[PDB]
Amino acid sequence: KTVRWCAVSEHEATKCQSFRDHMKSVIPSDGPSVACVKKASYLDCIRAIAANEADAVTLDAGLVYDAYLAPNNLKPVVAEFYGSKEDPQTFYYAVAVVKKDSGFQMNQLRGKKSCHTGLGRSAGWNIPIGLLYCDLPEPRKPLEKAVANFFSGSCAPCADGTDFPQLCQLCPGCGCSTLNQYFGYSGAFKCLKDGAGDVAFVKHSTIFENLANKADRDQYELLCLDNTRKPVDEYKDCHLAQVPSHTVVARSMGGKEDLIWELLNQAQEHFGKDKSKEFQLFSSPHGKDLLFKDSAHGFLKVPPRMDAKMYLGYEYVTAIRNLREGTCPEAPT
Repeated sequence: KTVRWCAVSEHEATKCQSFRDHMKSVIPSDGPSVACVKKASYLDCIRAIAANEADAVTLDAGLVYDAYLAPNNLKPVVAEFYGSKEDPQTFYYAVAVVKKDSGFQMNQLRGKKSCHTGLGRSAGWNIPIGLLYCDLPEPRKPLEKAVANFFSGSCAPCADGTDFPQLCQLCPGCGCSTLNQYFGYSGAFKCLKDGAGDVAFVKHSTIFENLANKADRDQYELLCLDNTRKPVDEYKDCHLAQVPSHTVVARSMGGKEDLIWELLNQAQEHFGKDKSKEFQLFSSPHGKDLLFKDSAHGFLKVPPRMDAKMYLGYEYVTAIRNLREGTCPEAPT
């Protein structure tokens, strides 16, 4: 049976046809094959898949969630792995690095100074805010408003530092570029190192990539979700949420997960990470990151029948929800 791969552009459309043709030249007729389909956008793809016109798209976590909602109802089926092949990571933890003994837990950020990677970025803004959401002072609209009104200043690269200058206190000008030394994953970490902030919202490996010695990383801690703080080495049992990088999705009912996975692993075997020079599953002279990320090392089948909510995780889903639906429920008394 064939697999109809959805592409969200012409550079992606070409790589797909080139990805199709390729399998042909090397795989036997009895084998799984690729059909190419072009839609205007991630979502269209998510819909053309729902409506049985395409079979798979690869999405970032955020779109994994939408792709699942009704009436698109798409499940995550094949994960894209990075790192090695022995200890291959497919997710990345989103954490909240602070300073050893800086006294305060997750339920105490109000008033403190925050260091983010980018307004809009998942681990730096999307997750930490979503979770905290119902603590940002109403009016919670706009969001740039309420967050400027919760931390006694921050650095939110790409924030409306004009209408909310507060947010650029720790990095004036709100430079949405590396020119801003506090910009991004490592900048946001430094914003903490210099003590320019109180909390630095980053991904787990960040501290490891920014301090080469235990003795110094020993000087930092992580804000566990349970009003506790564990050492930097324990992000797995102390992280704000769990996030899978890229994910091929298929329909829940109908799916083709059997065949997709097949066509993928066969393709990584032939066309994978340096298995030839005559085409490249993770690279294209047509542009960077078309179809599958160029950083990817291959693929991992995901847990049989597991839906986006369990795949993404309680925290992420809670965050995205709050950010989207923006409604803190009423309570007990």
